[PDB]
Amino acid sequence: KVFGRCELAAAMKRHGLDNYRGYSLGNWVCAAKFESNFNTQATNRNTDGSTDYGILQINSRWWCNDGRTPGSRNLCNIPCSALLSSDITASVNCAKKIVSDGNGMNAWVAWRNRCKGTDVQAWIRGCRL
Ligand SMILES: [Cl-]
Ligand SMILES: [Cl-]
Ligand SMILES: [Cl-]
Ligand SMILES: [Cl-]
Ligand SMILES: [Cl-]
Ligand code: NA
Repeated sequence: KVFGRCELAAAMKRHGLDNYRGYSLGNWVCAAKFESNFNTQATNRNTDGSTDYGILQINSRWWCNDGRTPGSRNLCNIPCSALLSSDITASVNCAKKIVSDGNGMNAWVAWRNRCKGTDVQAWIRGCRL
C-alpha cells in the first residue's frame, strides 16, 4: 500500500506515535517519506547482507527475522514480512521499541539527514487529524 501523506499521519496518530518519546507527528511522517516514499512494500538490501523492510525500513540485523541474516537478532519478535503489510501496526510497534533504545530517531539515517532540524510540522500541514 502506498499511503497518502495525511492518510499516513492519521494512521500514525491513531497508533500513538504523536509525541512518542517526544517526537512530534511530523518527524514520523518525514522519516517514512524518505525511507520508503510511503510504500509499505519497500525493501532494500544492505552491504552486510541484512535487509530493510517496510514503511520505516526496519533492519533484519537487529529487529525482525527473515531467515537469511545469519547471526542477527529479532528484537521485535516478528517475521520481517509482517512489516510489509498494508496495516502499519507491526511497523509502529517495532518502531516504538527502536526509538526507545537510547538513540531516539537517529536510528533512521534518512531522518537524521533529511528531517532532523527542519520544519517537520510542514509534513502534517492541512491534514484533518
Ligand atoms: Cl508526499
Ligand atoms: Cl509535527
Ligand atoms: Cl536470520
Ligand atoms: Cl491499522
Ligand atoms: Cl531522544
Ligand atoms: Na534478524
